[PDB]
Amino acid sequence: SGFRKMAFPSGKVEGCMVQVTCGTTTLNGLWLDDVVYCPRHVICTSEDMLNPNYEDLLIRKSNHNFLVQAGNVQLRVIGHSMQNCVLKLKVDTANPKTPKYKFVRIQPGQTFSVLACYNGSPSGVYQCAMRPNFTIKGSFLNGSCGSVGFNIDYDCVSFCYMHHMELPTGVHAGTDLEGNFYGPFVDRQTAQAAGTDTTITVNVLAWLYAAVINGDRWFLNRFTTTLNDFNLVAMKYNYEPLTQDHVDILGPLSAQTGIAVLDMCASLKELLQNGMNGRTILGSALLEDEFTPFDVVRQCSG
Amino acid sequence: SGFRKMAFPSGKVEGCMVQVTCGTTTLNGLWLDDVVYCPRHVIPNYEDLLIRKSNHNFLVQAGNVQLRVIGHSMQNCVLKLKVDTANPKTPKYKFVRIQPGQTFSVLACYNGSPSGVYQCAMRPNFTIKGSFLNGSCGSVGFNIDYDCVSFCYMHHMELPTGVHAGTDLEGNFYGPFVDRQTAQAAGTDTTITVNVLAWLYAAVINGDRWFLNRFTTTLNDFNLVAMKYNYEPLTQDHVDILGPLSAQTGIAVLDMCASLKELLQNGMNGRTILGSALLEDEFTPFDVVRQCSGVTF
Ligand SMILES: CN1CCc2ccc(Cl)cc2[C@@H]1C(=O)Nc1cncc2ccccc12
Ligand SMILES: [Cl-]
Repeated sequence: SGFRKMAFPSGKVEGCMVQVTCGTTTLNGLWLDDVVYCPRHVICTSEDMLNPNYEDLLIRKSNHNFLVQAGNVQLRVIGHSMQNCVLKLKVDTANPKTPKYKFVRIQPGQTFSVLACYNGSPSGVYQCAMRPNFTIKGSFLNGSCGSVGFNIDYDCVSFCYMHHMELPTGVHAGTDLEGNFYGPFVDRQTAQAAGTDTTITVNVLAWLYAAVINGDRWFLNRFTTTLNDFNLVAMKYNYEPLTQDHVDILGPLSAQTGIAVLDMCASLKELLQNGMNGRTILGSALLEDEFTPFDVVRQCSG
Repeated sequence: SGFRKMAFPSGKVEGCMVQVTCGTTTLNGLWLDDVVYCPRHVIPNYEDLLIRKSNHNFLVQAGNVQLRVIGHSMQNCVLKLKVDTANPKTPKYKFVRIQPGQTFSVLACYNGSPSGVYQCAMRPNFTIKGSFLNGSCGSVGFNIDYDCVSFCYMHHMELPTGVHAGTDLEGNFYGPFVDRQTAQAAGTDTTITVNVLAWLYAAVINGDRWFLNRFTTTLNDFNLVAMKYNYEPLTQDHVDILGPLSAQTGIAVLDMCASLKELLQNGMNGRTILGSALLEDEFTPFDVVRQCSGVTF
């Protein structure tokens, strides 16, 4: 029993965290095999942040301009290339701690663990979700650039996020490990704003199923709903539209608890109308949306 | 910016997780140097049950490597299994017993394999509100102090309310619990007052000031109110511990206490503090400083 916000064990990722210095800028890199991946904004100066030409800045750099530190060991850069917003630094040593890994691009609503690092040193691990507006609500200070998001399903680390910047609202923007940003963001100091955030409906329903599995049924009702009627109500509370794919994804949890997805949708509709009335669901007074259907099954079974 | 429930990097502890099998029971062990520590319930008169066991009855597995047991001893509710091989991945470590209100990271394991890491606090009732299924017994709680892992918890059991009970690494239980299937209940829980205040300072640091007021309070008046809401008494030591956060935000500890006093009597009124509609009590004053300054391990 119990439901906690749970992160994947960070060990396999800690073994890949290095410090990358270019000029005055110092951030984190991901050392996998003989490549160190880091945000390309490490090559930017003070006046090269509003409108930087990264191809122009990178052509002026040599291998010895990039200082890479793995613990107390200075790694030798033997090549450099840029792939979208990520800088790939070829090094003369393959990381012996390189785990089995994949580069995966995630969709909004997906969750992942973040190993927050400063100067190539891991300081903390937390779980978070890709928000529907493509931002993440992380805990990041200056120097956290290059910190990574991942999932460790089985023995393979799926890298899905590299932290790049903080938006004016305190939310964070970054890229997949191929340098492609999530959302309409660019790696420049220009006026950028996160789109209006919405609640990840499929995740709230999954978390309501997790509560049913843990013996919490106070919120259940005798009603069901059509998918269209649920979406008309959900939209009014800034909830993401629930698609047929989401209903199908919730199938195993529906079978395990005996509560049809559209029946749980009716509980959610009612919670949205009434609030909690001093009650909590899984120790929370708000509807939690950062647990996917896959997370609920994993935590409530193995 | 941002405030998350953050755990210590679990890497140093992952290298120590092994699987311990005795008869039909399989749980986790902590392999430090040439000793594997695990709950004694893996084997009730525990001295009588242990005297009937031989070294070869305990199967210890480190990944796909069987560790041979060369000795066994019991220290309170922990079984110490002497192994032939010293763990090469043994970090710098200490065994520390924590106080209720202190936080730590839990590396949940099933069959000697780490599956998740989460942060939690030792409740004032000595239980942890964890997340554990069958096979999690032997999972450990820890803090990281520079490069030294302070082991503070070993998971033993789940109470009927879904909360958890365990011991320090010397086998001494946290709370009035015993390691057997019997009628055991967690005491009435209380809110960790010093941690709520620290989390209110973390909210101020993140730009959340709606709950601040012009008022202050005496420590005695605050404790008379806090006792009415099932909050732990705030001591002078707590006030002193909150000193750096008070200096950093310019809000005196007793001034923040009057904000907590108004929050207890009046509620949040549809508002949230750090994305929460409840007062969070599982972040200590040190956790807030560490997360709002950036300490690395
Ligand atoms: C240092 N510069 C600032 C401007 C800028 C502009 C564009 C880009 Cl692509 C990156 C940056 C980085 C940055 O945002 N760093 C940060 C990343 N995450 C949390 C931060 C918390 C506070 C301060 C900076 C943070
Ligand atoms: Cl995805």
